[PDB]
Amino acid sequence: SNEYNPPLGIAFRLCGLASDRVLFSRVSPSPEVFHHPKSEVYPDQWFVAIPGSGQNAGCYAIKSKNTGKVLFSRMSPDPRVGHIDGDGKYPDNWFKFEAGSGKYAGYFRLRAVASDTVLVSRTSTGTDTQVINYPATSAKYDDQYFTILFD
Ligand SMILES: OC[C@H]1O[C@@H](O[C@H]2[C@H](O)[C@@H](O)[C@@H](O)O[C@@H]2CO)[C@H](O)[C@@H](O)[C@H]1O
Ligand SMILES: OC[C@H]1O[C@@H](O[C@H]2[C@H](O)[C@@H](O)[C@@H](O)O[C@@H]2CO)[C@H](O)[C@@H](O)[C@H]1O
Ligand SMILES: OC[C@H]1O[C@@H](O[C@H]2[C@H](O)[C@@H](O)[C@@H](O)O[C@@H]2CO)[C@H](O)[C@@H](O)[C@H]1O
Repeated sequence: SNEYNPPLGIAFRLCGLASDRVLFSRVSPSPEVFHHPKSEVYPDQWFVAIPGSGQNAGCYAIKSKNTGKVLFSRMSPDPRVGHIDGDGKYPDNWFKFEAGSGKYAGYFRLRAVASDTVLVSRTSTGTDTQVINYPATSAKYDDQYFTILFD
């Protein structure tokens, strides 16, 4: 239940509900993977969805149009959230977009099934831990919800 399907063949930004910031992937400067206020649109904020197959049917890899890298989410090693080359070669590259309901209609969590984690974008901690992950089979918070933007 609760599968969300992003559009294919069009780039999008991923904006956090709690943070009003969009994810990004760049090779420089550091940090390479972080988030940015949504009012400022930059080339590192654009991603496409790569459909999965087999046990990953209904999941997607999140591929940067800016670096070519896909996002990952894992419990260890550090860093727990980042990016890596390819088109989803590793299990922790495969996300179920887990559809929200109620106040979260329109939004989804980004659940890395293989690591049992969800992505987080928040402003309630210092910058070193504003973009991170959290166990997926645990409490839900607004900072785990994202939506797709085309501007
Ligand atoms: O889309 C991300 C933009 O980030 C801007 O740099 C940020 C940086 O990420 C942050 O760590 C801090 O230093 O503030 C910077 C300025 O807002 C880049 O300037 C911009 O080009 C984008 O990469
Ligand atoms: O999908 C990500 C994979 O990352 C691999 O670790 C990388 C690490 O992220 C990077 O910083 C550098 O140290 O190279 C490592 C090896 O490619 C993990 O080994 C793999 O299991 C995935 O998590
Ligand atoms: O949705 C993420 C939640 O994170 C919780 O904070 C964690 C934090 O991420 C971790 O680094 C460590 O400090 O443990 C904290 C408590 O589990 C927040 O409590 C919650 O509000 C969300 O932000």
